[PDB]
Amino acid sequence: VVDHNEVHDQFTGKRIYANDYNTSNSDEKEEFDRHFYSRLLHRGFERGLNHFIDNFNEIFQFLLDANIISNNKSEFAQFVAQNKDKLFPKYLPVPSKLCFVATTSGTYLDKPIEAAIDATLSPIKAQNRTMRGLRLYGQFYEIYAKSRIAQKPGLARRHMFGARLNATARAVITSISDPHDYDELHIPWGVGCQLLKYHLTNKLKAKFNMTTREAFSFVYENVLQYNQIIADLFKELIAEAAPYKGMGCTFHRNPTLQRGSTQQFFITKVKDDINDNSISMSVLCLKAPNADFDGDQLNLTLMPDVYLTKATERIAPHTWVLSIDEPHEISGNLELQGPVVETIINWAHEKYLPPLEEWLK
Amino acid sequence: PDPFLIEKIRENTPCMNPTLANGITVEHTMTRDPNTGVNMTRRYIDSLFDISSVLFPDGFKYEGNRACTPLKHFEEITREYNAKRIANIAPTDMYMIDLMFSYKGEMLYPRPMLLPAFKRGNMVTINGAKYIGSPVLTDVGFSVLNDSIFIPFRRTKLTFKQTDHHGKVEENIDSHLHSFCNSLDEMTIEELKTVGVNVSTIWELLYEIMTSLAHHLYATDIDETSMYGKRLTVLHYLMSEFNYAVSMFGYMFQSRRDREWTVQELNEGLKRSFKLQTAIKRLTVDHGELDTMSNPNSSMLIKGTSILVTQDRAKTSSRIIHASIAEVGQYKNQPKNNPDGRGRLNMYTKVGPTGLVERREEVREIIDNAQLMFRAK
Amino acid sequence: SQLGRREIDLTLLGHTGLDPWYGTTSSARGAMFVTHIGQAPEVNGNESRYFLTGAELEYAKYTHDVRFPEDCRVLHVLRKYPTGIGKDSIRSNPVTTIIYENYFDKYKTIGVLHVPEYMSHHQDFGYELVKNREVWETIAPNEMFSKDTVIAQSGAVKKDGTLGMGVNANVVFLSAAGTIEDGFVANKNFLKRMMPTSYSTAVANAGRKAFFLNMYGDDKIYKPFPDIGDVIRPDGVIFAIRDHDDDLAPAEMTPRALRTLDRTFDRAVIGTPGAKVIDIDIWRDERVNPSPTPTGMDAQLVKYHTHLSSYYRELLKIYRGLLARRKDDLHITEEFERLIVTAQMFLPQPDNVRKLSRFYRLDPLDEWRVEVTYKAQKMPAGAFKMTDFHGGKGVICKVMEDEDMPIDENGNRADLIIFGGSTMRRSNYGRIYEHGFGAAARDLAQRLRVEAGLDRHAKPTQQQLNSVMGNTQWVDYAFKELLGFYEIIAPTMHSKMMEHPNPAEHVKTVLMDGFPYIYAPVDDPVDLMAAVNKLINSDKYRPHYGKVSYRDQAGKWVTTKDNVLMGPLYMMLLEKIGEDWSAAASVKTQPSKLNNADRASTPGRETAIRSFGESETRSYNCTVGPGPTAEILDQTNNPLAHAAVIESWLTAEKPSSVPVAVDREKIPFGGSRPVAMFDHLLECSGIALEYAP
Amino acid sequence: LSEYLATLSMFDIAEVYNHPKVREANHNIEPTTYGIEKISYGKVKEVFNDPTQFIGNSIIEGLRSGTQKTEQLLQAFAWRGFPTDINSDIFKYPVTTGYIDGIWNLYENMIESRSGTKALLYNKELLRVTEYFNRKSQLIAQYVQRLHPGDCKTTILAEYPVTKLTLKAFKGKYYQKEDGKLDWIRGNETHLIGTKQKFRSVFGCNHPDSQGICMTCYGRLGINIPKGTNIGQVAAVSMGDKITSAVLAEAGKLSTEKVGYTSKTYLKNYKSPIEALPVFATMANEKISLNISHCEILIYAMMIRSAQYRDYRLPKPGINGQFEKYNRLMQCRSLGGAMAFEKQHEPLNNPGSFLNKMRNDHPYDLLVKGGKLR
Ligand SMILES: [Zn+2]
Repeated sequence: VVDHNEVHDQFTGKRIYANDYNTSNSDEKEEFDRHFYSRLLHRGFERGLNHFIDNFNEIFQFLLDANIISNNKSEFAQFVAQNKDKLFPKYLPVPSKLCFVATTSGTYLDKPIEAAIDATLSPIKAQNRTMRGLRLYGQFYEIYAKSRIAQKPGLARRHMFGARLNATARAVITSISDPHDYDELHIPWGVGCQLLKYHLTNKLKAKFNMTTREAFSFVYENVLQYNQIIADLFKELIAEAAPYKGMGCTFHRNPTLQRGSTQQFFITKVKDDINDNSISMSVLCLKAPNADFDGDQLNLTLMPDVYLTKATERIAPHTWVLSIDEPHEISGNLELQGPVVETIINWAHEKYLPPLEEWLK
Repeated sequence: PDPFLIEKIRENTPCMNPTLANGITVEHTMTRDPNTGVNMTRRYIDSLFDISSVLFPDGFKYEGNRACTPLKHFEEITREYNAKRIANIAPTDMYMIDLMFSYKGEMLYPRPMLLPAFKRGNMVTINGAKYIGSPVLTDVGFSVLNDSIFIPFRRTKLTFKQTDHHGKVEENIDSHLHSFCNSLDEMTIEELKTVGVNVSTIWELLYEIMTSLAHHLYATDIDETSMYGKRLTVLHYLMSEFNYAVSMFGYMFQSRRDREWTVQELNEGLKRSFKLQTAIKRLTVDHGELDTMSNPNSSMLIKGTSILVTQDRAKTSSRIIHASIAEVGQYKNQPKNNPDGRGRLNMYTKVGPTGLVERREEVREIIDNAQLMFRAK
Repeated sequence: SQLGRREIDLTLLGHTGLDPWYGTTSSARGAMFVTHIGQAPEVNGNESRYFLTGAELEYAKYTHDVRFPEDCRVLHVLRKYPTGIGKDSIRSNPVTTIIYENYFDKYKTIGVLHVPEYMSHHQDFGYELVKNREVWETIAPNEMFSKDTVIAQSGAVKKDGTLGMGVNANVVFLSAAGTIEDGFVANKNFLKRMMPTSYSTAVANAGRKAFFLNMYGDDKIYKPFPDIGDVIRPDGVIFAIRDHDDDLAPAEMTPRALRTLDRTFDRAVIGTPGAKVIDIDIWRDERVNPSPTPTGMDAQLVKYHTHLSSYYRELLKIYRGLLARRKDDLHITEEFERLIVTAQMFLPQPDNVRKLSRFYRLDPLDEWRVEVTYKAQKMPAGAFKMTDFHGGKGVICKVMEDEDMPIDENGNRADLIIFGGSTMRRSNYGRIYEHGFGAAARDLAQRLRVEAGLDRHAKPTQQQLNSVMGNTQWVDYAFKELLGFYEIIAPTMHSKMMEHPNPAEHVKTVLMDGFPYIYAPVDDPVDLMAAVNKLINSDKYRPHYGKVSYRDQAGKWVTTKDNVLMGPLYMMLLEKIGEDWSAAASVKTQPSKLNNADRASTPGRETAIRSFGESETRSYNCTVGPGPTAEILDQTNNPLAHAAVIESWLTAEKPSSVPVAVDREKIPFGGSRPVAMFDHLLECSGIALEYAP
Repeated sequence: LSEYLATLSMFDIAEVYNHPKVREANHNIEPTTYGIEKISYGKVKEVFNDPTQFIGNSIIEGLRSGTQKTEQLLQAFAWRGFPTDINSDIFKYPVTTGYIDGIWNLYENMIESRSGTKALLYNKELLRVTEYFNRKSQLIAQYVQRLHPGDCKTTILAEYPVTKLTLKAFKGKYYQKEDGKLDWIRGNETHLIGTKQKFRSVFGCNHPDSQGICMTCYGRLGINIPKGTNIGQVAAVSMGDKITSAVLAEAGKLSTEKVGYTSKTYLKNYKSPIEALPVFATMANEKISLNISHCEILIYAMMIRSAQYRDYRLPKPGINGQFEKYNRLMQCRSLGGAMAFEKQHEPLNNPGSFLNKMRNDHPYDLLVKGGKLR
């Protein structure tokens, strides 16, 4: 509950409080509409609209009658008597221009936008029109909180919980069958040339005498073309990380249910082949998410800071080693793959020595 | 390799059907007869318009169709409406025909219409995008669902569970009964009922449902899974938006009124009934038989002309194994949409005239040996 | 049991009959084999399969080609872009348009036929059309052609009736480290023979809103796009567009700035660096009385536009002459009428008629519309999918050199390393008989090559193949040996070629290519493991089951201990190669950083990827603390933090390992755009979401 | 190890195929389920387990090493038995041959082709409803958090009956034995199979944190959890991964049953939660392998003190044990967590949400207010 009289005397902006109070749509729809437009008891006290309306008392209520016929709530009277100031001031605010989006051959509008009827406007008829506009205000705000907030495509479940982050990438995955570490990522040339653009601009403005336009042209020119200077600057940018193996990054899976679907790795090597467009991942980390080489695209985010890289240490490839089911047991994600085990099977379980009877005889 | 080896392989090899490998849409659409140059779509339009000739008033007569010149096509496409000629530069196969009605002589204004102009291999470009038009497996006669029996008609799409289509209520049951007895006598549906239901009027059809088809609700003889005895229609679902306009034009002279007309109302009704894009506006949005071409190869037998859709896939249990799947369809071919292998076109099947699926003889013994081994429990 | 007898015809198998041993593999893998066909592009090196069935002869007769539909006679032969001598001497004629009159008909219908340089149905995958040299020389304005005489065949159709859907490769079955999660270790010399072709088309407009730029030339010429048959620059920018301004004329409308390209404040089109330009189509509105383009920039545009206008003018003049000759009796095909109305749409309208407003799917053009079509060859390096015509598919994960490949004691070099342990799990045993029996075949064909005076793994010349045939007893013994091998493998083929006229030609066609092509249909009276035991327990027809030397991950020549057999396998390439990647350090914002349009102005995608969903931020709220997980969303939803991270990247002496980018003393928390929007929308309702102890 | 590489060829197939004990199990076999699964499969399963028969063959040495499965080898080297239709209807006559000697009759191969038809029924409603189940479970499980190492030292020890089927669920759990202080089970006790043992659960111990627990009350599972990790979500995660793996008989019915038990009113409202834990344990552990330390958190997340005064908060002594519905828990507690679930507008127009009550704290509270510290 916010005091509506407190927000309309501390605005200190344009102070245009009269929107409908002054205009009368007399050759003003070309100017007042496009340049400007392009605590509501009816939300809570709306249990009386079955086939008859208990709000037929139009104007001058002077609400002190405790005639409450309702079985759902008994603390509604305490909610009223706690803060009695409800829809008392005369200054009701207007929604901003950002809430309504207006082009092309046909002017397209959205169906929850039904609040422009209040912008287009004997006392017994005007007093009925004010409560008609108040019921239209409530009918607009209820359907806008139901169709634009409560839906899964909406402001709450899509934009208020984060979407479309910067310094990110999305590509298919391969494996590293090499002597390496368990946390190493190999970013290709085309992904690394665009994910690290301002880093290359800083390195080209520091090591060379180039402007930012020539540096941007040198970055965008050599995306699909290999050259030694960009590769040497990539090796320098990898070598600049003194306490880490490289640049700290996070790596996600699109079905994210378990702990292993969100990990943190380190960029250690940029590939030289321009035709290879894939991020090469460790072998031992393939088991904790359900990630195979079946043409799936996986997401990656780049942590800029040292504090963010230290805070992302809670999700690590070593964090899902211990199982969350048994008290003293390492989970099955540590198990090696097929061809890794089969060579040790052919090596160790071979007829290599004579038995113990023949050995000491 | 050795040429004699390829010669002996070619000598001992069953040949595919040339009508189905090249595309049955090529055969059942735009196939000119040697007597006169008239496509099969124009023949379907000519066979559809004379059915509703008994609903026409006295003096009104539909008089064939003529092929339009491209000089007429360029003026009819780029027609000035709001002092602007909007020419749609896009590669689209179309061709334009006329209607040419008449009312006691003195023939009226011709109404041009567009037609999709299919090509070899079930391929057609519309609005820049390539598409493939596949035929639909349609049973001859009536369909037996899990609850009721369905019959196809030209204007009604009713089922059979006590349900039909829809002081002053005495004229509604009279106007319904007026059109119920004469408008439901389409000749092509009387040729479609050649499975044993030989009726003359709909009042005998409702009798023969009650005395002969009454056991088709709980103890039917339809196997519900056999693909034998089908029509394989590709033109009945392609012109579904034109037959609706034909039925709505035929509803004007019979259901509304039966009084004397003039040329000023007839020209207005012809301009309001048959527009330029009657069969074109809902081709790539609702028709499930038209799919997007995504074949990165040269052979058309893989995904081009080897696609079949069922009677339920055209609208945009029954999955029991049958021995007729290996004859007309392709088993061990399971995509995501039809995992049972029912929507597939096998080139080694016998298809006679008008898409009538007839059974073969060399594989009949193995199918009869495998069918009785299935359903025994 | 009756393991020998079988009754399944080719008529009952739709697409399953393209390979033998269909009953050995599983049902799901056998369906995935049919699913994989139809997603395969055409590589440059195509060849026939070694185990040819009776199905591939029928699939080669129904393809996409340029055939004559009926018996007809050619009337006129037209061609776009005439090649001669001079300044307008552009080479490599893409299409030819011929017009015929249908012979043997009561109504002489006129038809049209286009012969292009290529044919592509997929968006970025197509094949070239090689022309028949016999038919193309007989293209005359007075010539009668019969029905179904093919012009411009595809590359998969050979001289005889076969179909090349893949490449034969020497596959070795080893438990290498690179074969993890269906991984492939491919040879570098084998991937050069598996090279698909991509045909792409880029379209742009330049009128009153914006104009072209001067690339591909020096300061004495203007060329907004490469010519037909030219090479694209090492950077992929083709016909970059600069906006139209008046007061920036000494700054931007100078010959120095027309040559250089600004990556910002411009709109370029990025394609493939190494690619040849195939086709160019230019549309033009020429009815406007002010010319929006400045002088000296419209030479190469009208150089194509005049040729296209002359071609469409002759194309309309032919139809007008045929209409003036055959009045009220003209019959035309449904493809020719669309070509005539297209020619009328290209040609300008007279002054008594209103001008046209051309549109391309609710997108109007402004006085120029230039589209180019180019062709590139894609070399596989990584994330390429392959399939051996079975259920087992894989992704190339490591590319070694030719000298570091597994080689046995007979000089055979391997092309692919596949893990063998996945065969018993997915139950696709059809790859066992193809790898094995061919190993009994090529080692036979390398035996009869080395029994006489020849050199293995090398194609013999005519002077040696004509000198080997002087010994009739040796080729008779070789024919008896091949007949015994066919009696072991395929008794129906052996009974077919028991009566073979001139049997020295069979020995010549075996010793020419080094492999005997074995015919094996779907109805074979063959006990498979009995033939296996006959091939193993015999002195002749035995494959070389010896050791295999290779090179490991380190630098060392490693010889394996177990006997390893290497055999032929027919591989193919698949759809969804690695090209749909994205990388963006900064994305444009909404007037809240979502963009969805024709985004082809950057090499690779520049769109923001929604890596943080609701479950992702839930897991980042539970595992990572709720404090530092709000900063990742605040660095995106607030544009000031998005400017501050780039300022910290560009002002530090080290671009990596920066401690603090957005300090919360100058840009504090609470400036998120959807949070403030929701707070404002709830404040106009009259309530607020706060708390107090 | 680069010289010792495993391989597979035709010789490895012919080495195991030409064994007489395998060839004897494929001839003179009646087409009966007892004659195939017990008689024909037993004679080859007794020779696959012999360690002195196949020495050096890569397939048998990979079978004994746990790489290759024996269920996929009986369908290749022995008689394949009774593939099914789309529905669960078996056939009368089975296929005679296996996968080495392939299937080449039309009837048998047409039956075999229906075995791969059920591997494609992957409609998007199943992947939608399992994500809806995870979003319904985790959003209510995320209330309890931040366990602490140590001991809360309470003598309010609960008592539960231990059976044979739920003995794996009582693996890491502290109980009170006679003449002893504390002991953990670890899952090797054949005794205590029918008695009622007094345990130490989270229901009824006293920690100064209002939403945290101790290590001895949670059991020996807490040391496998990292320090900065929500213990609330991981219970629903450990349930949901096994539920999704059971999804990927009628596991959707099990998922809806767990929804109706945990996040609905289908359970009878008991007086104390010590009799609600073994019923949920014997309902869950009979089909889904789940430890009881997760079930204790999933039961404790629906516990509210003083339901007659609308004090929607988690009680620290669990002896109260007052349970209500799931939607009343989502709406009438922690509105910042209520904005993450469906029907966001119903907690807005409620008179109970406009008065300052002492309530819990959801982690989403920082994403709702933008990230303000207070
Ligand atoms: Zn405790």
